[PDB]
Amino acid sequence: TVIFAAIGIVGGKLVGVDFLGVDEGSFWSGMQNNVQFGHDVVNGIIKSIVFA
Amino acid sequence: MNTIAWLGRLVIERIRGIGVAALMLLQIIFSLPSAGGFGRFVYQMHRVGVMSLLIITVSGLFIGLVLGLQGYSILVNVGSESMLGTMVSLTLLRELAPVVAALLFAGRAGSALTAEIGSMKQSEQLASMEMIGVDPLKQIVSPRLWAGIVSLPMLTVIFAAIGIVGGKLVGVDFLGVDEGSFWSGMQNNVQFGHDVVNGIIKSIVFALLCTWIAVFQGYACDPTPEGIATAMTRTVVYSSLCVLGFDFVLTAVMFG
Amino acid sequence: SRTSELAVGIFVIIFGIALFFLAMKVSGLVGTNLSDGYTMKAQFDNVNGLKPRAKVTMSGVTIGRVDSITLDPVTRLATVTFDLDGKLTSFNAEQLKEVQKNALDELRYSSDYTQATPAQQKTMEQQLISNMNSITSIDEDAYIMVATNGLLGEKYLKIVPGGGLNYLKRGDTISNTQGTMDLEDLISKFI
Amino acid sequence: SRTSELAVGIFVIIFGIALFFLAMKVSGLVGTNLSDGYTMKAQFDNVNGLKPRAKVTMSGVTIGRVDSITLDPVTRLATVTFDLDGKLTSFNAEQLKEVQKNALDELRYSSDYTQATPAQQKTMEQQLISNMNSITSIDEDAYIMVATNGLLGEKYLKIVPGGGLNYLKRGDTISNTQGTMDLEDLISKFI
Repeated sequence: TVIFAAIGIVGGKLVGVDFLGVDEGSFWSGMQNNVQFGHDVVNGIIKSIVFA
Repeated sequence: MNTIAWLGRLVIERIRGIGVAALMLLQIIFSLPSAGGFGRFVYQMHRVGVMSLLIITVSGLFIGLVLGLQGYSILVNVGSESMLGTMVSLTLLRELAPVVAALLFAGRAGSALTAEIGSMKQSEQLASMEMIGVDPLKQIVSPRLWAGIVSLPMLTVIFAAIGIVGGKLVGVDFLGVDEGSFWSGMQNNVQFGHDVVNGIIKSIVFALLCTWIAVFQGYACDPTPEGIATAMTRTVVYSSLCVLGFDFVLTAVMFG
Repeated sequence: SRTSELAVGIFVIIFGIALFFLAMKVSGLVGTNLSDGYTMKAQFDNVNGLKPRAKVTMSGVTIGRVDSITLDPVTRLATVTFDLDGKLTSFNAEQLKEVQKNALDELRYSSDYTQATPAQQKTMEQQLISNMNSITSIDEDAYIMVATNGLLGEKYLKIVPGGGLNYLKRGDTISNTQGTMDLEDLISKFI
Repeated sequence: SRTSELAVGIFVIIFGIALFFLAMKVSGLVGTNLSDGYTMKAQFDNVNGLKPRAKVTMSGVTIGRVDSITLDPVTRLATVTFDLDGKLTSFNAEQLKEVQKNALDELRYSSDYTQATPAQQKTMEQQLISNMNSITSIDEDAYIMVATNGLLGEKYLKIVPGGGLNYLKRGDTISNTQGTMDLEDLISKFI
């Protein structure tokens, strides 16, 4: 499910910068300010264990 | 070289088969079914559809509760809580209720068409039928295939109806959103003939490719109960590759 | 007859991709949905936020796309490459008969027809034969500018006619352009 | 079926590899590589929410990425480094004669030669030594400033041309700039 969401985000980059012409810097730094590691990606795992 | 040629042969044989399943498919529909066909046809609805009903309500109730929960909290910051009813409707109707309805249907009944026919292959309960003399392509395939076509658009509407009515329950009963701006947000933006009708035409060809594979891959499989599971994934794998592979042509022909 | 299933197994799988590319017509990513489109160019000084595959309108009717946006640093101007859908920005049998008699009577009036060469029989066919060879719709002082699509939209080329008297072929360059509008200088020049 | 096997492998392998390649490329590194990326500097007072790896625009087209922003803690100044693109900039060898033949009308101009000495024995050589190495498209007058893309968008650098005399070198610090105004001074200027 990590492998899933990694291509899940990298998929949406392919529609944005390669077809919708979106700015790359505002794309990633939009995420880096709002997506912390210890509260989202770690707690996306603790959901996926009891879902497993 | 060795393994490479091996994989090559593999692909070739696979493609060859596929073609076969086409030659099977004409031979099922291009004949008029006899009396007694409708009685098994009802029982297949009893088997496929009515049993599948209890699932898609709960996953129908879920996704609306989520999609109207999180986009609004970022959308409320500018001026818009009235476009909540539009974004829940137009992504369920033209995008997810074709796609996510099948992947739960390929899950339940996309398997139970294979293993019920992977049943009659291991104990030769297929072979005895031919030997007594019926043809299972008329007997145990055609009432199975005709229920599979019908029952999926009979569910994906049912799915999205609770899908929208689910998101109302989070909005007006917990987020305190205005009811009139909720519905009249939809009424102006969701036409009938372009969204709900063309959400059905997606769901028919999502029902045919999902159920015809799940009939064929249970019929022409070897009776080994190990490979009855490798045949099981090739239902799910070839469904999910093609139910997603033919959204992208169907999105482009409708709009864009 | 073991190769027959194999042959249909090829006949379907080459057909499925063929319809898959048939949806790639109207989807709009690859290919253009333009019946005999034709290219034109223009030169700006400010193309801020103007992506490729943009919209080109006449008064609200979308009649084109935008293909490439190029610079040239020796003059520091922008240069836009765009094609227009023409069967509705191009004239036909009614309007070509209409415009040829229009400008030869109006622009080539007694101010212009009675100030000319000696034989007024060859030059009268010159004004009409210079117009049949793919004239479009766009007059001599029509201007092109960059709009902003409402209040918080996205930028798109707006072609505005200026009425005019002489038109331009497929290959020309519009000579009355202006760049986008920007809130940076305007609030400074208002406050 | 040697032939069969071999053929099958061929197609399969080719496809797979190509696919994986393109995929891994459309992310992170792999491909992400400019050409002729030099570096200039500028020093502002208030960057205000500018980010690393933002966008740099000459007229409106996109020519650069921002590198790193640090603060000088003795005179309250931020310092910016950014990397332009040298196929979009840096006049060609023919342009080099074409900028110098304009500089023969500009830098060794008539009244410009008639300002110190009308022989240009030190002027025609000084204009020619610094231009064969690392002339740049940006002027001497041209100042830079920070825009903001309409409403709240990404904050990107804008290069206003200056209509100057000489040009800069690949490595300079563009002196004349101006910082951006935040919305708070807009409030105070409003009343």
